[PDB]
Amino acid sequence: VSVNLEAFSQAISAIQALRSSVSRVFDCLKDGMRNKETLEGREKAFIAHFQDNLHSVNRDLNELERLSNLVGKLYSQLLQAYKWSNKLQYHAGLASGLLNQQSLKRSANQMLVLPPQYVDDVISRIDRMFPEMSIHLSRPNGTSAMLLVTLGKVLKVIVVMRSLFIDRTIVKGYNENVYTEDGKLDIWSKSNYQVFQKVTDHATTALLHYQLPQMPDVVVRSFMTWLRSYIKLFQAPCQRCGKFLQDGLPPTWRDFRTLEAFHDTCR
Amino acid sequence: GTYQDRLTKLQDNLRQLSVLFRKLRLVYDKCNENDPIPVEQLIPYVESEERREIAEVNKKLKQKNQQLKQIMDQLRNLIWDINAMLAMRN
Amino acid sequence: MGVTCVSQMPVAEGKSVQQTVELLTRKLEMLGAEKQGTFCVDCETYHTKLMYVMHNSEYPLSCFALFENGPCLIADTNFDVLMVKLKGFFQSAKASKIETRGTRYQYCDFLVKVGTVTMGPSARGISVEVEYGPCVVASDCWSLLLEFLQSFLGSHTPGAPAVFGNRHDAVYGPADTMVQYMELFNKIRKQQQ
Amino acid sequence: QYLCQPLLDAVLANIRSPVFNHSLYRTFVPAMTAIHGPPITSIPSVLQGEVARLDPKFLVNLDPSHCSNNGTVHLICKLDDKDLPSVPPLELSVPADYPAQSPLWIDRQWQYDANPFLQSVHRCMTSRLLQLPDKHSVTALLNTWAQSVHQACLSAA
Amino acid sequence: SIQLQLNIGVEQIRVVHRDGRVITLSYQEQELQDFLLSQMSQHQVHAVQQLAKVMGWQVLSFSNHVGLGPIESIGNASAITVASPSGDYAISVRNGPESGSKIMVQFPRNQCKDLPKSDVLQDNKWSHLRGPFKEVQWNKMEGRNFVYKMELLMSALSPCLL
Amino acid sequence: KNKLFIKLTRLPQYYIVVEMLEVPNKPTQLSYKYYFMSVNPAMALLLQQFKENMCAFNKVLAHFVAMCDTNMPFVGLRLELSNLEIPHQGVQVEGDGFSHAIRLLKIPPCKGITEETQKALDRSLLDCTFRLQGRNNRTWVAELVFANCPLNGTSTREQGPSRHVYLTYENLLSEPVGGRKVVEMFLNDWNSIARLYECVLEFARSLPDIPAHLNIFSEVRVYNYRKLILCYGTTKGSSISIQWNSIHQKFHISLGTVGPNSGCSNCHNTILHQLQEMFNKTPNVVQLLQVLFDTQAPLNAINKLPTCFSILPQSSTHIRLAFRNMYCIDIYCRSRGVVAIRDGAYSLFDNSKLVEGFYPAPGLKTFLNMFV
Amino acid sequence: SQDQEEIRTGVDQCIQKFLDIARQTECFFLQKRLQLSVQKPEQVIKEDVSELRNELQRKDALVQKHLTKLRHWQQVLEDI
Ligand SMILES: [Zn+2]
Repeated sequence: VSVNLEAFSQAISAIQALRSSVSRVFDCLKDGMRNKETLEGREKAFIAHFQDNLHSVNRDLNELERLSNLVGKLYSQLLQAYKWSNKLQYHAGLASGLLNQQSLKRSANQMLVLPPQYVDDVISRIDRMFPEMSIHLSRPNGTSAMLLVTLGKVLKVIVVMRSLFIDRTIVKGYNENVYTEDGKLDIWSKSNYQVFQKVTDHATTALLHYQLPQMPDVVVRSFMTWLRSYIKLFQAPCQRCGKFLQDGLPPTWRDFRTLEAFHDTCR
Repeated sequence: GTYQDRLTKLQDNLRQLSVLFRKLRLVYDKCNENDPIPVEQLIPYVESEERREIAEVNKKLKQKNQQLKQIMDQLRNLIWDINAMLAMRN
Repeated sequence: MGVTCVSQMPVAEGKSVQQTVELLTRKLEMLGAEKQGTFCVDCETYHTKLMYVMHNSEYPLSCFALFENGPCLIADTNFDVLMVKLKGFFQSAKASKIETRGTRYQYCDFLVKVGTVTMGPSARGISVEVEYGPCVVASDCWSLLLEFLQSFLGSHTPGAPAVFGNRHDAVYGPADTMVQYMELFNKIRKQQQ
Repeated sequence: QYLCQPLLDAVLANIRSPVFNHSLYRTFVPAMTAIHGPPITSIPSVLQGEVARLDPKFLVNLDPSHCSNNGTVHLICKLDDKDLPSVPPLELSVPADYPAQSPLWIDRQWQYDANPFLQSVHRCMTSRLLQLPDKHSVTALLNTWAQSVHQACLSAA
Repeated sequence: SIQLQLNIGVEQIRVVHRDGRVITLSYQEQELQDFLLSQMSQHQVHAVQQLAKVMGWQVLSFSNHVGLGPIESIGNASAITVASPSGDYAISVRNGPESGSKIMVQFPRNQCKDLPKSDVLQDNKWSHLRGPFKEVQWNKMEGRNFVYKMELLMSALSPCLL
Repeated sequence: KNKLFIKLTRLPQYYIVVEMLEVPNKPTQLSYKYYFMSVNPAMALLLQQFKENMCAFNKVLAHFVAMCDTNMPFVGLRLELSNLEIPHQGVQVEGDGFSHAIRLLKIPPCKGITEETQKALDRSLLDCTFRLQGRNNRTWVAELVFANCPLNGTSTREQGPSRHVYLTYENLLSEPVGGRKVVEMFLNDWNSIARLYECVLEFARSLPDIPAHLNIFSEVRVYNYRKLILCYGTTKGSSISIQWNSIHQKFHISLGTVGPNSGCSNCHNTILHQLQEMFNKTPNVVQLLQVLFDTQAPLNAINKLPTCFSILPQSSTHIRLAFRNMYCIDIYCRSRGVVAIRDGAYSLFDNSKLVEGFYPAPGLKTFLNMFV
Repeated sequence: SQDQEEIRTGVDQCIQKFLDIARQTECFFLQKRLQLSVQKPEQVIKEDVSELRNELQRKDALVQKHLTKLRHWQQVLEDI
């Protein structure tokens, strides 16, 4: 356990700060006087500093017991070869660096085929968690995969891929026939809802926002992570206007890199 | 055994890095071999037969762009024919 | 289907039954909501076991058949054909025309069924019903309906419906709203007046 | 705050004492230095900031007449605009401590005569300047003087 | 930043842009013909905004639409002004659909040696600031592209590095 | 009856009225009357009939709408400058016509520091004009300029009489861009610049008088009016950060390895919680520099001991090594490379009494004296 | 080489001076070839011919490639 082993740090610092502060109380009163020209700038500062250091000792004493309340509670030769592997984890963090994703790219101008089973292995990696959502991969038309996604009791989404990249994505509710009369997945239709049609535009702006020229897996992973915030729809008020409805519209627009529900007017 | 591939990859990368370092030193000497005239002549103040070749080939490449433009327009007509085929194939 | 709140508000010391109704409609016109037509819910009881054989104008094919408290059959026309044949197991038990009659309004996919309550010909109440379309799951959007209730009712703002105590995470059903309507009828039938 | 009143009561009892610095020394000095360790081994700058961001279409300079190096200052304005015709140059009057006071402007009625256009300029001055707020800067008066020339030119043209 | 996606209905038009906008138009082809050029004006406006975000010519003022001066017949003009981190040079220009590229660069005093010194103007510390202006034309000047013309000129007025 | 109400998205409670009007002679043309009005709990507040100076555009209105959203955002800025009584010029045009700005004339200088500081900072500024940029037009910029810097850096900030520093500020979505809290934090950081520029002179007079062993020992590299660095060591192998922290009312000195000449880490951090404590007492940079110049040699091998050995430090140059849990070491650094070596496990004061857990360690000085 | 705060500073000020030392070479290169741009007009039109000739080949490089490709769907289509 480490909650007590790190909560002890404040108390073990506070007792030494008590020793140092009472030493200050002793020697500052033992320092005598430093007039610095006028006496009224000293003798009125005498009671000021005498209150200051004594009250510092007092507040240190006081904050000692609120930390004390929250806390609770071959022989040494082979011990040395144990923690070095644990500090090798820090050594892994030694060469990380904070440069991360950001680079200094210029223009990319000078002077392919992948199996659908690779797409299936891609979709199997992230479907394994988030059990409230489901993924149903299908290719009734060509090698391109379009997927049915159910979101608890809320949303039914068709997500069309092509050429291993993104093609389209249309979201509807939970009580509609997303299939056709023949039973195939619907391709060209409309969600028949003002809020859903409004947020499909946000989805189209988001798919053109996540731009990786080589790595579309993180593009679609960030897309579905963004979509995961939309299971909180009709349940969270807007962050700037307080109320849900802006002209009758609840907040939906999650901002880029900061996922919280907004409107177009609410930015 | 995955560690060996990464280190061999980085060894080839640093070999190409050293080659690029030496070739930029070479071209830096090549560009620095000729400069007498200094800067501040460069600020734009308000106060032979190769040009015939340029003028003659500009309109030839424009004419080639238009000649391929009619061809790709015919292919546009073809693709507008072909997208309606699958549209009502069933 | 969508999450519904059903309640009564009285004459409330202003003129008559329909004066407060007209005040609510002119408030809604100040907001500016368009109409979608009218609505009426009619009830009728039967007994040997109280049979609530009951109808709604929103879904005229939906013939509701309820116990006093048991299962509900949202059945078709041929069930009404079969219902006539018994007549000795389940007596007619007439004079149960407790109805809610009014109009429906729309404001950006928001729907309102507002009207007056009558015991047949004589109106002795005002039915207030608010709802939203895309409310699929129940007990997750009650803040929206509470805000909508305090937006334009002012006084007599209701809360905590009886079917909200029937907590489940599935899709809200028309039986829940329907239940609310028969609980409304039980609330109004006691006072008569 | 809690159990510190001996320390508080000692200093008030030992105050107004000439042996205070020595009584405290005698009662306290060996306790901390023994265990805890031994001892160690012309014009104001307001107008200068004002004229910095004044419009180049004004070329205002000091008056050649009147007193100098004193509290009250006077600045005669020059307007070099090809858009606007010639007008009298105008002269202000600002006393000492230019912030937080309301200055004035000179008066000469006969200079704006021989033309009703100049009389309309003067009437527009009396219209605009009488509603100017208190303690305003010279930019407001300069710009209201500038815009009234166009406001009279549109009526003249 | 410039992405144009067009949904083609029978009589309804949906336009998808980067900044999250939907546009519906009529049967008239000119209603899209003028609008694409109006957004090309915004393209030329923002071709300078993101250009300065790399090499560090810090931006001072930027507005989506301005109306200072005349009134544009096609659309609404915009204005953006920046300054160099290297001292004396700042860029001020207003671009419009019909009146675009009005470049008046800003220069300090005691450099052209022509701005007059008043009697009150006696201290030299305030004289190093960017008082006067000078118009620089967009014609008979180097650069084969719109940003290529300006990038040569902003890198021209620079301190001596050699 | 022919009117429309237009509200600025950034600036609500204000409206544009286009009183569209007809011409009787021409049955196929129109006219407009453009007005300005504010809406409050709502009431109309003012009127401004706007002046006379294929036909389906009305660029006159869009010309107006631009000058709506590009000028009245300046209303709250000039409002609060007088409301807290700051000398400031009003609505202007910055140079070329397509521009607007507000120039601040004077600032209320200071408190709590000797007043000769107030002059030179008033001498250091010449201009305090503000500008607005950024997306949604909510990014204020303030390039507050400073001539006659006390001291440059070893980098190429060694140039002429100007230090212009961009100071950007932005309010919340609610309580708009004219917000008193935004200038409230503006005076905070300037005070933070002020308290450090206060200490700039307070060591600039301590600049010409140094023993100058710290000149070649330690080199100043980064001065930025807010932070200061040193790069110390004979190999310039470590660095210390100098930066004020207002909510702490403290300085968070960062002991850090710089340069490709070190072993495992910076390793000055054993005394980290102790060096911070001493500079609570002193605002004197030499106090920091000289302690390093003394403890460089003994602490070089103190941290290199195995672990058996540990670093539990008492006071500065009161360093206390301890072998396991029964033997102890005392090391006391001093100037000119002097270290005082106590027994550790003895008692200084009692020969009747000793330490319970540390059984006394005799014979230590003989092992020292053989080194002697 | 042979507690994090040195690392964040060390990876910073090297890089920020390294982008400092790089962007000025651009402006130095901006100086050097603007010198060559304005002191002589011939190296401008040499490189202008150089880019269009290299465009002239790659234009021609694809069109009879396209034509050979055009010949490809010939027999692909008579397979029925
Ligand atoms: Zn909102």
